[PDB]
Amino acid sequence: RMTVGKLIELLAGKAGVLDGRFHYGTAFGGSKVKDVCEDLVRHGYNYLGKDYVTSGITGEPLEAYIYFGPVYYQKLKHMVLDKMHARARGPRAVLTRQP
Amino acid sequence: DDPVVQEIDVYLAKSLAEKLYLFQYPVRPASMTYDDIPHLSAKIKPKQQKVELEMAIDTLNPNYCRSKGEQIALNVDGACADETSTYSSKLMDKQTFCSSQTTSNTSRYAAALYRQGELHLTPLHGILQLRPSFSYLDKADAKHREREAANEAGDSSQDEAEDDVKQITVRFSRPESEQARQRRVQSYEFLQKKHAEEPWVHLHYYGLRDSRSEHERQYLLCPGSSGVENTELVKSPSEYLMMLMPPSQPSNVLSMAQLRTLPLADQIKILMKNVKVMPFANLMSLLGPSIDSVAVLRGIQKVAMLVQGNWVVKSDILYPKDSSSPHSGVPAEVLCRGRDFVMWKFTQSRWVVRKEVATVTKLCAEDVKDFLEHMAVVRINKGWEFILPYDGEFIKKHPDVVQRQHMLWTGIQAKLEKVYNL
Amino acid sequence: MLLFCPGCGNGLIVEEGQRCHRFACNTCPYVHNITRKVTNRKYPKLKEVDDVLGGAAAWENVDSTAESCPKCEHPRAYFMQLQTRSADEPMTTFYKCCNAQCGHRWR
Amino acid sequence: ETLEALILKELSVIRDHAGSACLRELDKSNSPLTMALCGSKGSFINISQM
Amino acid sequence: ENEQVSRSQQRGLRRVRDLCRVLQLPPTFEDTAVAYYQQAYRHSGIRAARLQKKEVLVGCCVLITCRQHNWPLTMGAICTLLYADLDVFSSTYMQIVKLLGLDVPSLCLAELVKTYCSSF
Amino acid sequence: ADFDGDEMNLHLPQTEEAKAEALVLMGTKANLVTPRNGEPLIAAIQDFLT
Amino acid sequence: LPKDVSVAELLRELSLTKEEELLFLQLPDTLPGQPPTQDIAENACTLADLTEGQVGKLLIRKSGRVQLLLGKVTLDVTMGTACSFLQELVSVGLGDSRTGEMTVLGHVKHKLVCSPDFESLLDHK
Amino acid sequence: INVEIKKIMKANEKVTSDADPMWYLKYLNIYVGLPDVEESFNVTRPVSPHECRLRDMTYSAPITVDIEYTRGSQRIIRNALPIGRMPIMLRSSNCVLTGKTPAEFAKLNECPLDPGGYFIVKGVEKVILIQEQLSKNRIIVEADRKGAVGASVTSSTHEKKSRTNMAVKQGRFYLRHNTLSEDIPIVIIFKAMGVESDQEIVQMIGTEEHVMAAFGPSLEECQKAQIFTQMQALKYIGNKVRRQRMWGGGPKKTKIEEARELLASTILTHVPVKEFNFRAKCIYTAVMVRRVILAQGDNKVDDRDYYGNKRLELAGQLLSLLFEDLFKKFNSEMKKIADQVIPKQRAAQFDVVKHMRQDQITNGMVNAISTGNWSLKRFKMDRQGVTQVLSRLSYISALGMMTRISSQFEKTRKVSGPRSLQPSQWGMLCPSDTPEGEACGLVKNLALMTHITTDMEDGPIVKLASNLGVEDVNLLCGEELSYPNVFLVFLNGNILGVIRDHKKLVNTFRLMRRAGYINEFVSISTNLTDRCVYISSDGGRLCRPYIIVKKQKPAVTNKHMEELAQGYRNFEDFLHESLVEYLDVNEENDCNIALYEHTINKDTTHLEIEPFTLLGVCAGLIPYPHHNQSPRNTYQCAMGKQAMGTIGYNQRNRIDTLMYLLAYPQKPMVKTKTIELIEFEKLPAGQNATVAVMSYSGYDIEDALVLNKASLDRGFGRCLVYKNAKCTLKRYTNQTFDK
Amino acid sequence: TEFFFHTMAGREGLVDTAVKTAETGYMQRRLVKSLEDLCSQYDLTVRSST
Amino acid sequence: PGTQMTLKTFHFAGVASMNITLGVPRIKEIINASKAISTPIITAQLDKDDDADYARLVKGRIEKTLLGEISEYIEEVFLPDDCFILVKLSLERIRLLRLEVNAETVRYSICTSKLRVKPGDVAVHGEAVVCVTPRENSKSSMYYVLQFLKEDLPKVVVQGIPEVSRAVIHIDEQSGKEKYKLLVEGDNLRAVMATHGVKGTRTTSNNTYEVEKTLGIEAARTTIINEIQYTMVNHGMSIDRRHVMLLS
Ligand SMILES: [Mg+2]
Ligand SMILES: [Zn+2]
Ligand SMILES: [Zn+2]
Repeated sequence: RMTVGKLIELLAGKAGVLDGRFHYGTAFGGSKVKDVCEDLVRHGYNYLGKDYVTSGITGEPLEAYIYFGPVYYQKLKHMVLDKMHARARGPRAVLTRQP
Repeated sequence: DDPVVQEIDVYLAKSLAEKLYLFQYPVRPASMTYDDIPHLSAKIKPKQQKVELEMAIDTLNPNYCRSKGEQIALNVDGACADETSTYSSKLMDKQTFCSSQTTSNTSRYAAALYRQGELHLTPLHGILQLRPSFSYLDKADAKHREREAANEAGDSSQDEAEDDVKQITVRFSRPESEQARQRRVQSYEFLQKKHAEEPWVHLHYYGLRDSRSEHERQYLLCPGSSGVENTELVKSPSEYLMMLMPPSQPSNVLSMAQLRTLPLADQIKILMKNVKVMPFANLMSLLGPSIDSVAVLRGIQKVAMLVQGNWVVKSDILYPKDSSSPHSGVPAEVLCRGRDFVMWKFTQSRWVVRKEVATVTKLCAEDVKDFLEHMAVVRINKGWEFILPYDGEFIKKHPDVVQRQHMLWTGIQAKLEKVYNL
Repeated sequence: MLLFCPGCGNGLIVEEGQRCHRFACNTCPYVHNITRKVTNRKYPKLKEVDDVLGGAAAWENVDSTAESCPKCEHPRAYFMQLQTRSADEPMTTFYKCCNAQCGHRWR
Repeated sequence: ETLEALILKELSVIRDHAGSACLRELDKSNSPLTMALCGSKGSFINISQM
Repeated sequence: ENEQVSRSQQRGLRRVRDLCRVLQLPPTFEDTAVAYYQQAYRHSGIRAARLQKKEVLVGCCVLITCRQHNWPLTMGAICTLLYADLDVFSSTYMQIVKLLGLDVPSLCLAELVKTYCSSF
Repeated sequence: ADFDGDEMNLHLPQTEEAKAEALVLMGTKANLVTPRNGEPLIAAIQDFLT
Repeated sequence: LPKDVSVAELLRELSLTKEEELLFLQLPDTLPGQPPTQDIAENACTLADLTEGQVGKLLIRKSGRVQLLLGKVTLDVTMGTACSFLQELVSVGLGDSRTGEMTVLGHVKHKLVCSPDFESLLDHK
Repeated sequence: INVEIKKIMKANEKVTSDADPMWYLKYLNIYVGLPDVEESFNVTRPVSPHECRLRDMTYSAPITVDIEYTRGSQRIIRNALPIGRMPIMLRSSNCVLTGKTPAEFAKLNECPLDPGGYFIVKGVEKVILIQEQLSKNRIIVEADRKGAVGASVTSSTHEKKSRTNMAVKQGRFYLRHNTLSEDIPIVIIFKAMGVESDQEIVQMIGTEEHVMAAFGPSLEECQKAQIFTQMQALKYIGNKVRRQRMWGGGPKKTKIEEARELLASTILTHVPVKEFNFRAKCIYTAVMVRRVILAQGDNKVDDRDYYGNKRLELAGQLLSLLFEDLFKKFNSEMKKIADQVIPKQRAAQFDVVKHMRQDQITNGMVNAISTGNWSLKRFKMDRQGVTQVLSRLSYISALGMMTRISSQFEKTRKVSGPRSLQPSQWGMLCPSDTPEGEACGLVKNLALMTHITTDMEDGPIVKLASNLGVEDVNLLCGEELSYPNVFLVFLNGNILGVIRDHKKLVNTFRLMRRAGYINEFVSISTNLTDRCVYISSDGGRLCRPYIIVKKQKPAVTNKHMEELAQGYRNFEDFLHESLVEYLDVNEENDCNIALYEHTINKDTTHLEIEPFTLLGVCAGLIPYPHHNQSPRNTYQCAMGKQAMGTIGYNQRNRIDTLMYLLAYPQKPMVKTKTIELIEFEKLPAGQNATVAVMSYSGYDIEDALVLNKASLDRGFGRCLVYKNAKCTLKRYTNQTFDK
Repeated sequence: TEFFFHTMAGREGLVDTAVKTAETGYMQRRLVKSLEDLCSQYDLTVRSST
Repeated sequence: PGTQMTLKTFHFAGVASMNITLGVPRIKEIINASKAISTPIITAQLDKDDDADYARLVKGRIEKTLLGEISEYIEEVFLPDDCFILVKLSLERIRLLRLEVNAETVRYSICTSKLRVKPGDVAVHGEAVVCVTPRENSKSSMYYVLQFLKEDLPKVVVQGIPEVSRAVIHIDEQSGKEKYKLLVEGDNLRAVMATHGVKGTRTTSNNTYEVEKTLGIEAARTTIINEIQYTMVNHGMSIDRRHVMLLS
């Protein structure tokens, strides 16, 4: 899905929550990758988002670094609680005796 | 590009203004003319100009078919009736040219007679387009119809006396509706009858080769001197542009064009209402050099106060007595008191902290922020600094204004200390 | 060629006369006899093309050169990339490896 | 049409050469490159386009 | 039924409809008024009458309709929209309330004041 | 399917014969290949190939 | 025939030969002047309202620039639609109520058009 | 409600009946007033829109009218009479919400950030979508279903709309119209239109050899018959005219005069004829046939999806047409009631005041707004789905739905032509924002910075054009149309005349428009292929602001922007000082635009204001959208139109059938300037969570995501669902009620 | 401009798939309604319904 | 496969031309078994497949050639004795395209369903000169019929099959030998296989109805199977031959 914009947004949000700023994601503009990389290298984090991560289950570090970051997640109205529907015998239609 | 050559003088003539008509043949090229064609009749009406020409064409020429001419002549007219005949002889001799009106207002079109160094303009009374009409075919069809009617009547050898008594029933005086009456008026038959009601005027034609043509050709000139300054045609370019293009008839809705068409007392008022921080130097340029400085000063002293050499709009001007706070809903009196306290703090010291004024005025944070954002900018590590620097030259040039402003600020500070208990 | 009469501006046709064919009008007796040859060419378009195609030089108007095909693993190639799929998010490949006339065609 | 085809060929040649250069300069253990090699999702074309 | 509706009965019901519509009344008032009209038209002495009688009957029916649901409306404002005089209107009103004997609530003074003061 | 909110149906037969026919003919282990060309469809997928 | 230009037109009309020629020109509906005692409302100042005498000067500048000064403004004069059919100028002189003398003034070959120079007027004010 | 309704009233100012003359009904003046509620007995009262939402009733204002009439031949006048109720759109001129402070909004239980723009009927919020339709009074040349290149003219006036078609089925041009039984040759129509010489017709068509070769078959077919005069052509046309089945005879012969009247007004309605003079119509149809001949060669077929030929009809014009139809119906009903009552009722006098059916217009408007079906029998306009229920899923959803545009096709056939994305949508419509499904390509959204023009007067435009050397069309023959240097100037499809040196004319017109004496919304365009100068001033056109660039430097400098920021000037001052001007699609087709300063070259006329203005409202929420795939942006807009979150400040007092709220909403960390412009940060529709991009446990195979139990326990993702349950206790016809 | 062209291509693909879904559904329904009467008999001969 | 169908383009089968309907529309046209289909393709194999001269010769033999396409100018010449139409043939283009057409063949092409043009009307004077004299038919026709003649004469067939619209010469890049085939956009397979110089034993086509009526129900079934399999393979998806066998 070539969603590099998601990675850029993640990096910008991480830099922002590090320096207490709101980086802009304006179309054909906004904050560049160099500025957030400099912010990361200043605050002491990695300049690429990938950090040293230890596995929670085994307790041993992972072989590859993991990409953490604050992203804007939004929940939709499509919930399983309103979509779950089971059908017993139940009623039928008057014209044709079908559910 | 200098107008070096050909300074042609443009003269005007009114000798043939109402007697000049522009005729053109869209079907006849400019190469062939109607000079050799013997003109027969020219029926034209003064009102509702529609000229009709009758041209004579020869028959003995090899380009004319005598058989077809005899046939069409026998078709259009009767055998030997000749009481109302479109052609005197048994040949198609006359050709009808009908005119159509180009435009109504022909005053903007004029004929330009060009001579050696002078150009004479003559207005046109009307312009018509001439086209070869086909009217003999309609008369031939009408005669064919009447011949068919005669044949239907004489289908028998001898017709007995018919009882063709016209039934006595006159058309009733039915009240016609307005819509039907307007349709009758706008009908083509009504307009054609109205145009036909005007009697035709027969005029004698005279060709270009005639001496009368050369005699009347000199009438397009005007007797006058070479260089004469016209009394009229002296309007300025602005007046010309106005007459050729006649007119049809947040608080900063008014634009600069609508701003300049207002008294200065309201112009400076809305300027201080929209900006709230205005130097006198740039205000002189915005108002214009045509306005004296004393009037601008006496006006701005009523709607603004002086702080560190800069003019700040009064609190009651931005917040009317009937309005309220859009952020908190408090009455405008407390807002005016807080704004006056902020201005007094600015007069005392250039730097003001939002916490001190918020604690003194007991106002909300958003109100204090909206107050400080008008005349101050956020300067880190020290709070707020005035948006504009100190204006010393205006104070030196107008000491009495500063003295009166300080005299007013004394009472303002007294009232503020009485209210807030400073 | 379309000719018009000076008398009424109507269309002129050709008609056999008592001594010579002539241009005549269907409305007025105006006629014009023919003296010498009067021609009117059209010069239609000639099929100057030869319709030759299929040459290997003109066929190899492609980008992919010196790649690794999954069939014979040889440099020569002829790739086609398609993006007209919404159900299948990835793109679509069509490789044509042909130097010894193998005719490889797959997805 | 010949001009259009030649321009398309040149642009696609630029694209393929840039993609080859990117694949050559990319180091191993790269997650997009590994996914393109294993064929789970994506391809070399997507990597070159990105 | 609804097919044995004379042209005069149709005119009367349409008059009821336009009278309750010009007053900007809800459709419930229209339903109640047409029901009262159809109920009062069942008498032989009522159906055999003049146009003035049918019109004043429509007026009295819409008057009773507005009197039912606490809607104050003076008889003058109704007679203003009728092509008749108020004396015969009152006589027919008394006759029909003596013949039918329907519920006639009393005109409330507070609601009448509320309706009358706003007209200024 | 792609697990992006798509709804799915589930039918329960009410006859032993229907249940047996479903288990035998429509068994998951017995329909590992499509009848179009014999290529297997139930196999490894993303996050399993990598 | 190639398309001519007004400057070369006047040049061949006067410098090349001294023969006269009848021309037809379109003028703006409103002229830069006031109708003198013509009972007016900023209406169109037609040519009939004006009197005889000199009313303007035709200027021919370098590089083919041709203008017409009619007081304080200068209009631009260009060539109109090149007519190819027969356009003749005649005068229908109704000397009598039932008798009139039609005089063939001549033939019209070219058509000129005069338009106000809005650019100069806007640059002025 | 302020201009068009007065014109509608003036069009029907006087209404009278044929029977009992000297009787008339004359409308003097009308007013719309302020919104009120009829809850009180015969008493009005100010009502807030929130109260109308709660009470499930409409939010309308009663119409007052003062008129004069005659009862017994006595002039009786009026001052204020109800005739109906107009639904009042929120935040309008008469709405109580306009010119209010946020505190006053809180006192009325209304959110200040609410965009408004929707009507309230029976408690539900309806939004009238922006209709999109092909521009009228314009020749359209297109390929026929059989492959022939034909033309069509949809001549639409304020009363009639007629589609005249052209046929080249047999090498000759026929004209097809609904009022004609069979298509007739164009040469016969020319002969019937006044011009009878074939040479003049050919000159009007053109002087090119191929043009004459193509038009030859038509002249031959015309010469086949003996039609040589206008009377014979009119007779033939009348013989080919359908039987209208009208009660009554014809004007003179019922065979020729009917054809003359059809040629006068019925055929080419938009082309005006002063007094039965078809010369302008002759030149118009000659230019049309010339365009058809030119298209018969090179396949330069015009495309319908070109938005330069599109028009956007808002709710204003729809409501105007509906009010006009309702007023005409009311006047007809009044005339019929008068003709039925006044002749033979009694000696007493009848008056129309007793029949002021106010429920007619009110019920018509309410039904048309609620059901969404628009039925105009005076124009045969049967539309559906014009009004839709406003989606209250989130603030972004409503803000996006307030700027929606529907297509005219309405899913009649999967043509896939208009469903595609055309370059004409640049800077006017959001490319990425579109509904996912069968409505893709037929429902669109407006850009962030856009504006729709209004109807002009066309008086000063015609005056300036006539003063700028435009010769009269009747003053010259059609042969000058064949010249390559002569260009045609029009006005909203109406042929205005001819001109030479079109560059000078265009430059002078643009300079005069920038001067301020001509409305900036008037557009001018040039087509060198057709050699036509179009002057468009009708409403419904799309225009975009642009910074004027002259001599490789923009007209706007840093000092102008500083004065704007300080408040010395506004956007209107930039419009007046010839610094920023509006450009139409047809106008920008001939102009050169630069995206940035470094892209500015010598041949540049305007500079783009901001590139990110290309996206609409929903697409603005996408952080760094130029780094993602376009289907991803489309799906993101579709999901953001359904994302849950806060709706407004009055969401607690609001009672809707379904509402979704977020427990702990948070403003985005990576926010676009569009977010700050729409104040979305004040009403967020999501949260900010620490996300890990990695595979874990095999439960995130395809688009799936694994949540943290402790995070969900501490309030992350918690949501609230509010449903409405309503019940009614109504009193029936009988004197009984529900208990 | 590149973003506009990419959106053009995306919308083209979307409308193409949208038409393809309905067309394929219709043709599939027709083909299955046509070819439903065939069955594999025990004598290794495919016979029709009659 | 209709679900996974792309409805792509640019698949010109290696000739960069000859747009052919492929995919779901092609499958629909095949299963409908209509007599007339869109863009009918006919493949013809030649004997001298290595020589381009014979290829262009048989192309001109099978391809319909109009008179206006070979005639350099047609002029209505009006002479004092009589007026007629003179057609000048471009012998250079005739010998360039290798069309076996002379003045006699052109004359024989005329007088074929053209308003009863008698053989005495058409005359030949030079090697590439044709004269057509108009004669009135007395049925709403006069001596002014030169317009209809000039309009309908360049659209007459003089060489080839009328059903044939466009024929192109495709080549194969086989390493062993480069052979030439003919791709004809016509709907007359019988005329194609019957023409001289074409190996009719290896001539295929796409129209199922024509192939049927020409070579039997078995050849029709084989052509249907081959066409369906080709159309399916060309778009990347594979179907077992037994399915299309059962369908056919
Ligand atoms: Mg899915
Ligand atoms: Zn003639
Ligand atoms: Zn290989």
